[PDB]
Amino acid sequence: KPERDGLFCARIFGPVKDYECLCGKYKRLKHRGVICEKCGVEVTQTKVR
Amino acid sequence: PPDLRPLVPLDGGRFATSDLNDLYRRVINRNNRLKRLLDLAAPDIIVRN
Amino acid sequence: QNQRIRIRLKAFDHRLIDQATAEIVETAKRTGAQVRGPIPLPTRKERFTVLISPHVNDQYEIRTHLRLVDIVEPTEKTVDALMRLDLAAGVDVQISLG
Amino acid sequence: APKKRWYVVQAFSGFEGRVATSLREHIKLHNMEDLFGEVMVPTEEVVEIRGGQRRKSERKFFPGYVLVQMVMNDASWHLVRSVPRVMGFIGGTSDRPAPISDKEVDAIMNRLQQVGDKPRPKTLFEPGEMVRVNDGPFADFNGVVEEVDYEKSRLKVSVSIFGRATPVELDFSQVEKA
Amino acid sequence: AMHPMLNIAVRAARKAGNLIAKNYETPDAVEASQKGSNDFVTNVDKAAEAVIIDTIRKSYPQHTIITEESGELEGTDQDVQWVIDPLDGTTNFIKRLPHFAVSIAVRIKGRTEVAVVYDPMRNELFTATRGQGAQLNGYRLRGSTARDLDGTILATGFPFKAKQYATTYINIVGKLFNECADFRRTGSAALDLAYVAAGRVDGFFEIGLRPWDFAAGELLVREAGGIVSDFTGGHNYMLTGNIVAGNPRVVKAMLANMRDELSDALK
Amino acid sequence: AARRRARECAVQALYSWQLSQNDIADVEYQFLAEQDVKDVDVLYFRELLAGVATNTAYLDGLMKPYLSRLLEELGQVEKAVLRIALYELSKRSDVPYKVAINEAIELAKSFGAEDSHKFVNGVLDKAAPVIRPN
Ligand SMILES: [Mg+2]
Ligand SMILES: [Zn+2]
Repeated sequence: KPERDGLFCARIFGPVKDYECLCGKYKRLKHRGVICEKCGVEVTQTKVR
Repeated sequence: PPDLRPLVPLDGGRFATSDLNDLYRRVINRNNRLKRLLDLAAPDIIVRN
Repeated sequence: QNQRIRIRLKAFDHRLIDQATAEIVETAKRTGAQVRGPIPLPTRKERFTVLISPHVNDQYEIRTHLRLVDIVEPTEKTVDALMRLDLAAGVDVQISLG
Repeated sequence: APKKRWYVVQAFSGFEGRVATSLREHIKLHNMEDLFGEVMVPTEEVVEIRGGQRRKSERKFFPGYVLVQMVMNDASWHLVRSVPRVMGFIGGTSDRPAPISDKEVDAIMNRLQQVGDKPRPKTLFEPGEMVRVNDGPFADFNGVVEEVDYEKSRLKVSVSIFGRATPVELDFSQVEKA
Repeated sequence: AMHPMLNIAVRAARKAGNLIAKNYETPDAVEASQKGSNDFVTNVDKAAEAVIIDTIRKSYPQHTIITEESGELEGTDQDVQWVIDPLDGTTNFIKRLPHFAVSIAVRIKGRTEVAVVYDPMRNELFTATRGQGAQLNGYRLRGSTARDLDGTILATGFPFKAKQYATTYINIVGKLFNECADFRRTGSAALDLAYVAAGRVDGFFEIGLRPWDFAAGELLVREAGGIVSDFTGGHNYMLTGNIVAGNPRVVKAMLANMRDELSDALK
Repeated sequence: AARRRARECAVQALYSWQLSQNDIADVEYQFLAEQDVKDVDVLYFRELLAGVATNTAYLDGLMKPYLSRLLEELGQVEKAVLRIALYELSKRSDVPYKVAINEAIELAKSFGAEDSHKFVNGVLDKAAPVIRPN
């Protein structure tokens, strides 16, 4: 998994998997756009990385 | 961005560490070290070097 | 597990202090927790003052009661019922674990 | 009356200790203790009882360098450059190094008194960060540290018990991340 | 996780906002108490300020605090400053207009480190921390996507306390109105900055702002992809109370547009 | 300090006893475990632990028609304090009315509910008959 505050930190760049939070709190296209609160990463398409 | 400097793995835990990642590791390491010295009473010649 | 689950309880009310203490020691003696004594340390004077729109230019010292109860047996259901069973407001519930 | 000043030489990544050793050894070799006072490698001993590293941990004031009480002379210069693994004389122009100031020595030694006096566990805590609890009484709960204490070391931490948030006096030994 | 100081600040802001909202439904108790030239300071401002300061003192009895009312309360550790506006746009509150916010920012070594603004009415919480970005109730904030002056919405405040520059300001206003789309005038520089961070306004500018008002927004827009500057691109704004901010291209266009009309007093 | 005040050194125990409802021996056990009290003669500690004998009821039975209010409504602090003060003279016979009642009034000020002394003194006039050779 990409390490927080690292050269691949999902929080700083984006989710590794499309529309899937890093901590697994969301896996649905509906919830697109809300950052998580357990790992703190926006939920979008992976393209943003 | 993390995409354009990817860290592609191999059949095992062998990752193609692209030079960009390594240079970034080096420079960020120097930066962290130098900051930690700056707060820690900063011996002048040492912070200079 | 660890012993000193020791709850001190300040307040200015009395009867609800008794209610909360009785309920707490109930949970203790019911969940297998070896309760120690409530041991109400001497009631203390505590200074107030009217910090509102005053009289144009009203308790100021109160007998705050203190129940210093201790529980030394933290089973699972102990913490379960504790965080479950609630307490009235108007009580200072600074607890210690150790 | 040659007063040996204090100079600094660059060590390598993970070599500092054996570098200081070899330095003293070569001093004894040329018997030049009169020219080389003391080779100083300041360090720190951060002590945590659990959390992976346990009961101790060894930090340094600053890596890659070594502090010496040498006296300036070309002989001593090559005597330090004729050692296994060092860089040049950290300082001004090479072959004419810059001794560090006496105030530097005094401040660094006050630092050493401070660190060696109190074993101070770093990776410290800040009032306002959230953190879980790995301890039996409050396993895997999570609240916010409302006050950090060091001597008592008992983490005044507000957590949710019986609805109303309340402080708790759990010790460092059971804290989670941060 | 989360930034600690940010967390304690947002707790303070929640408490303060709840107090303000609770008092908002009894206009017979909060009176108009003016301080300067139409800068009211009602008692509710004092109460919210005291609440915030109390909540802070629990976790930092040593941090020096700054407030428009109590000036500067020194602390035993004055390397870190807490700038507060318990209420922004006092006028909007006295008219009971439901658009205002409390602003709390924390500077470290002079550079602003964290900031929060809280509107209780709409219940919106703009948080921002350097090195992590800006959030609006969980959404990232990348400001307006504008790259010109057409179709752009410009939020602004008027120097209704430094009316000497009025003409000057109005002058530039006219110039701006020849290129922009529409204006916005809400009455709370903190909330306007916040909107800039949310892209709800394509930019913002103002003259005569106290140093304890943009400190909670300048970091907001900065970590929101936008930028701030004085009316000339420098950084004397922290002293001139003259701010212009927005996404970079719009800021460039606005500066190149304003530099001529500008009265050399502000330069 | 030691002899008389001994009572209020361990009324806590009583309180805790009347709240814990466990073995009085273990009650005094945990109490002495709580702190090392030196203002109490250990003989009076043994008296306080002896204050469990069933005449407790009887001494409130002593005033059972001589009550201004109910019994459970009298707080656990007042319950314990009055019960041991009457255990002095209803089963133990330590001192006369004036002495023991001056005790029961002075050594409940750091525990009473800001008015306890008025009612305990008004109802304790039953302490006059219980030792009529005053
Ligand atoms: Mg204000
Ligand atoms: Zn997550």
